Amino acid sequence: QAVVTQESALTTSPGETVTLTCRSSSGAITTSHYANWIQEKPDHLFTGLISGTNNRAPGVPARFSGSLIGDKAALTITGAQTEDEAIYICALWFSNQFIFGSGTKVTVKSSPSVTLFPPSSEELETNKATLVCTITDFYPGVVTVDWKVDGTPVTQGMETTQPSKQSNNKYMASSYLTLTARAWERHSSYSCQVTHEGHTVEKSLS
Amino acid sequence: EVQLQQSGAELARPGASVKLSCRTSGYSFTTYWMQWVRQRPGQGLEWIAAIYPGDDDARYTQKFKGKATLTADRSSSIVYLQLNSLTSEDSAVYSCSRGRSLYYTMDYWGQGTSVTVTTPPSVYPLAPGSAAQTNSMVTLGCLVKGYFPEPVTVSWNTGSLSSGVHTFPAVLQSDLYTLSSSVTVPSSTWPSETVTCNVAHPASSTKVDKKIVP
Repeated sequence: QAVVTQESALTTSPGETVTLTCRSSSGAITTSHYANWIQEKPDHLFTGLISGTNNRAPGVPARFSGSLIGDKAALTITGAQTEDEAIYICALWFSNQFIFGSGTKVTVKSSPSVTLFPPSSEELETNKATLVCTITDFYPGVVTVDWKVDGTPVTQGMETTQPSKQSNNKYMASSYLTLTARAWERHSSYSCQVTHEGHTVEKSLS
Repeated sequence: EVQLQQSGAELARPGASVKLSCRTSGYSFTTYWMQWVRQRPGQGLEWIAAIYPGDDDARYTQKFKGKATLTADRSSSIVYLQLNSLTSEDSAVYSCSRGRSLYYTMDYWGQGTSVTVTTPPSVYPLAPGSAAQTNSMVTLGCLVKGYFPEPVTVSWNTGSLSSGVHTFPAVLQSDLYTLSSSVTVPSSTWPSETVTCNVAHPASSTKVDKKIVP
């Protein structure tokens, strides 16, 4: 068996022409490798693009062309529509089975809305208290959410999720600060801070 | 019209077996090959096996030879993947794709059925907090805390309320998940109307409808 390798991340602007390569540990990639290009979208959404090195799948916009470049394969996206942001995996046939590349996260604006919620009563009653800060409407989906109690940064307790792309080509995420019934009442304010593209946004509650 | 639909998420104890299914439609079941692949957590896809439904030609890899066993039901258009001797490292999302030849395969894929080799959630209603309405819209949320395994299915007003429902991605801490959901109701409607957040946990057979009150 061998090891297929792809560039971890390729960034591009809409309309640009980007080339995703793929190679093997076995050596040169010929036609008898029947390279397959699978596009993966959020939630394990797989879509076949190319197969047999350059055979476009049934119903895929011609801007997706497969080709062999030197000793590597190559998926070429000419005129990247924003919707081409996804992962691209190249699979190579190594007699009797396929061997998949790790994937290439191809990346082809807006400020966030913070939404704080104080702990529920039934939860405080259990000597616990979770503050929920929901971040909506940010693009690109890449934030750094920190917390602050009384103005003092908090470290242990915060749980922030991965940014999900809402259908609207915008993202959302949710951070949590798990405190005790005691601590919640113990402080003055609780601040949920999010940093996005150099500028910070913060919302608090008491 | 071409579609391969897979079974739902499964929870298997270690040392056990799972029989996933992948039903097909929109094409001749017995003229295309059925390949199965799996993707353990942070690992990248692994090829498991393949079967030609018409001939009942099942071809595996050395690795899964004895643990994976594909069978095809020509009458129902379903291909089954039996997996025995379940281990923790078997936990992954198993997917099925159809194919014709090395020149044409893996074009149409299933959705993937997640297997995990049981504690229901605790739902807490999240009332506005800041009673000073942000605008013509107010937002209620539902905290689905500490559950296992994935997943849960949050719904608002049993589906009546589908406009502006944001169910966020779960977080994990000490083998227990927690997730948030929200819905933005125009001021006027709440609390004049009753707003309920329904949460179902298939793996435990529990359902909880929490009336979210101020």
